[PDB]
Amino acid sequence: LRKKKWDLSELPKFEKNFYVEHPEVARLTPYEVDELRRKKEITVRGGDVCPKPVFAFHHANFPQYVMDVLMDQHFTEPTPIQCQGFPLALSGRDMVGIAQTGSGKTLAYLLPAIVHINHQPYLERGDGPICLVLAPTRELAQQVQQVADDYGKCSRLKSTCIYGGAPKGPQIRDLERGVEICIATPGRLIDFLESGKTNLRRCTYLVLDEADRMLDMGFEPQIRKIVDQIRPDRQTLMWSATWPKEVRQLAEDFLRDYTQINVGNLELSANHNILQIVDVCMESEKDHKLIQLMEEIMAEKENKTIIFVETKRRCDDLTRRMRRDGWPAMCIHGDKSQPERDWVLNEFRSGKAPILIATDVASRGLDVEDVKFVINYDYPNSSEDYVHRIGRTARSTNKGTAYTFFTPGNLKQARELIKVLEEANQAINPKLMQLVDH
RNA sequence: UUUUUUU
Ligand SMILES: Nc1ncnc2c1ncn2[C@@H]1O[C@H](COP(=O)(O)OP(=O)(O)O)[C@@H](O)[C@H]1O
Ligand code: BEF
Ligand SMILES: [Mg+2]
Ligand SMILES: [Mg+2]
Ligand SMILES: [Mg+2]
Ligand SMILES: [Mg+2]
Ligand SMILES: [Mg+2]
Ligand SMILES: [Mg+2]
Repeated sequence: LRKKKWDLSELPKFEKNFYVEHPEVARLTPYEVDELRRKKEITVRGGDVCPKPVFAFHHANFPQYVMDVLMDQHFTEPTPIQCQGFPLALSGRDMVGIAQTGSGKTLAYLLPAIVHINHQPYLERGDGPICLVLAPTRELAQQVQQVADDYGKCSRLKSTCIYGGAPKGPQIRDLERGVEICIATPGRLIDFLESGKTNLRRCTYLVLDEADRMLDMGFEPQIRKIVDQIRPDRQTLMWSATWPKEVRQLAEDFLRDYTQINVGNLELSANHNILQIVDVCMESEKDHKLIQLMEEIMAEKENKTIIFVETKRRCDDLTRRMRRDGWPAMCIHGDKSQPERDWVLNEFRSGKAPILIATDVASRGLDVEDVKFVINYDYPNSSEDYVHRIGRTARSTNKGTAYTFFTPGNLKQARELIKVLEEANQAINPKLMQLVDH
């Protein structure tokens, strides 16, 4: 029932180009700019329009309450993706930002969202959000909403999370009383738009987080329905650690004259702070191998572990076998009630439960303090998924370890895996090589 | 049963 709106732009009006270089940035010579990017491994796709990178938080002219939250976090320097992404976002250009897992992409798009909103007329009664952020999972949308909440406690900005499995009442109430920032999964937002609980008439700033996942074949049509409701002169910002060829052309259906920035290797790459370990075994030894791994992991104080499996059924079965065998393990997947999913992820965040067993519902975006191990019990569907899964550890500056159970049935992915491992200068299991050569 | 994504 949702039809592509054709906006008549001749009526409304809104503010776009408000970024002004800080004096420490204005005085940067081209040499100094190239050295900044080179040192931070920032690449601006050749021929694109792009401001200079900043190298300090005060360069972005965030409001003071934002800075106070940054100082409460004791964040001392913006990450590479923030150094180049803050100014580009704040300048108003459509963009694609590609940077390794745990590199701070969330703030890279949330804080310019706040400045953006601050240069707009205030919301009136009945107005929809100015900034819309779209994410592939309910937990990820809730996490991003809590970030936006920490940086808006001392301002007039309100945000809300719009996602399924949760009661509609409080979400509808948030929407009708008015929020500047809306974080959403696609289904529940489509539902609310069709029934008129919210609308996208004031939406001028649109973020696709985990953008390559949102453009895959199951999400693309939902993304298209939502984005057909947004004025075509909106600013569009796509973010991910992975940007495979197959999505690139498609992304341009939702972008105008955009700029792409990459941090790190232009090819597919994991975060280099993860120790990557690959075990070649048969399917049938996976159970035994896991137990031995866990017995090692659980002999140390810092033991927080995510275990990834391919299906909801194996998620349940492995979890039950671990807990009957007796381990302190809990699971999260798409057939759990949303109350159970929230309870399990909160227990895992807070250190009450050291072992999470998950499907790919937990593979993207989740930022959980002190995850020290990631275990691919089942190899994932793609190299990209591999990179995101193991990026659940070694966030920000921390280190972490990834163990992968690789079987002859995974053989057609071995090559691509080897390429990720070599790109991260890892010691390659000779058994993996020898499996490929035969 | 890939996995997610409004009852
Ligand atoms: N400038 C910074 N300095 C230190 N830590 C930061 C900075 N920006 C963000 N972080 C922290 O890094 C962690 C991962 O950031 P996040 O946006 O989730 O990464 P990504 O989206 O790039 O995977 C978060 O806990 C976040 O608070
Ligand atoms: F890329 Be981060 F892990 F969302
Ligand atoms: Mg400081
Ligand atoms: Mg954050
Ligand atoms: Mg401002
Ligand atoms: Mg086998
Ligand atoms: Mg993220
Ligand atoms: Mg759905």
